Amino acid sequence: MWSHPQFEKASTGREILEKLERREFTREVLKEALSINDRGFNEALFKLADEIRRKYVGDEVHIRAIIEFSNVCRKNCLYCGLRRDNKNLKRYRMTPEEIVERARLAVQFGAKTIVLQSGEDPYYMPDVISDIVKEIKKMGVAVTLSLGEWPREYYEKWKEAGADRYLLRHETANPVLHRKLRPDTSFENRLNCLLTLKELGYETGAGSMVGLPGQTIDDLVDDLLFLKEHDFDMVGIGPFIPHPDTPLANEKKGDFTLTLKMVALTRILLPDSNIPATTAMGTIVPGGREITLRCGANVIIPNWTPSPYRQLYQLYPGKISVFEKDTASIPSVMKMIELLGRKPGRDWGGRKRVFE
Ligand SMILES: Nc1ncnc2c1ncn2[C@@H]1O[C@H](CSCC[C@H](N)C(=O)O)[C@@H](O)[C@H]1O
Ligand code: SF4
Ligand SMILES: [Cl-]
Ligand SMILES: [Cl-]
Ligand SMILES: [Cl-]
Ligand SMILES: [Cl-]
Ligand SMILES: [Cl-]
Repeated sequence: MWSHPQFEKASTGREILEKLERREFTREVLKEALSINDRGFNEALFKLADEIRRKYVGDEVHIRAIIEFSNVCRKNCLYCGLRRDNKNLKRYRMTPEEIVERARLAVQFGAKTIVLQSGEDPYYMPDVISDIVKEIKKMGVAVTLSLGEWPREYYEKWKEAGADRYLLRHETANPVLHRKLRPDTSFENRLNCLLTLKELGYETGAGSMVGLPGQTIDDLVDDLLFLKEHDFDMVGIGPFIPHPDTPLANEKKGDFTLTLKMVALTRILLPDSNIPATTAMGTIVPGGREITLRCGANVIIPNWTPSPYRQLYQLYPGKISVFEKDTASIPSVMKMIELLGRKPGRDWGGRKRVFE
């Protein structure tokens, strides 16, 4: 028997970067990219993702204005402040007219996509949503829905009503952890919803939380490979942020740098995908969205939920500021985009196929 020394870390890190540049996405390559702690490696990774972003999605940062129109949810996800068992939250629902007129105001402020998001609130489903979608589509914009898991027939009605896109983060690709954290459902059902949405012709978004309790680097690699397998149009990634009124209150928060590396690797894997700089990133680090836009992201989602409801859509602590008026977000993100040397999207910003 003889010795088994490790290789030098800078040279190993350079080899990982070269494998990524050559698009050799083996599990060991992605695991080592996520495991390396050298911040020179990390900076090179971010620069590679930024390069790919520049080449395949360009300089536009697409602005999607989100209206979180109900915080009522029938599910009980262990991470989420809107879980039905959290009785320490005031619940609300917006009327259709409130929603449509708030959307119209976003459109007038220049938003080219309206995102409608809620808890899984049976009040609206399916027909109230359909009517809202039809009204917003008359305004000449894209409509994205983010309403959770519903039957195929609901997704079909919403597509016929004119919805363009659907966001359904897969959360975690580990089926064991998924059921533990989402006790109403399963990864299988989540995936089936995503497959149905794509079959119906939606642009679909998936994505995951980083730093969930029980989640390992190997699980993160599985997330990345899951995203790659499906070639998702959109990928939403953020850190897990513990909420005090949930069973995960005392768990570790997701790490910013690790989540940023997940964004960067997603851009490398999916060069022409639409990848937001999520509000969760801006929650855990001041300026976090701006940083993320330099590390492969190309979308931003200003909060357009109106007072007095916005403060009640408390997925995680720190999500909402009440210091400024509820119309400030769109001009604020436009100023951010200008300062980055970027520009807002010119059109609806649908995912294109320009890589390969
Ligand atoms: N504690 C937390 N930390 C970070 N993100 C969280 C979070 N709780 C919820 N989220 C994120 O918020 C997203 C939107 S929840 C609203 C839409 C729908 N009910 C759905 O579940 O898809 C979730 O996909 C999840 O990734
Ligand atoms: S993550 Fe979505 S489905 Fe789960 S409790 Fe929160 S709002 Fe409901
Ligand atoms: Cl020997
Ligand atoms: Cl969108
Ligand atoms: Cl998102
Ligand atoms: Cl988020
Ligand atoms: Cl915002």
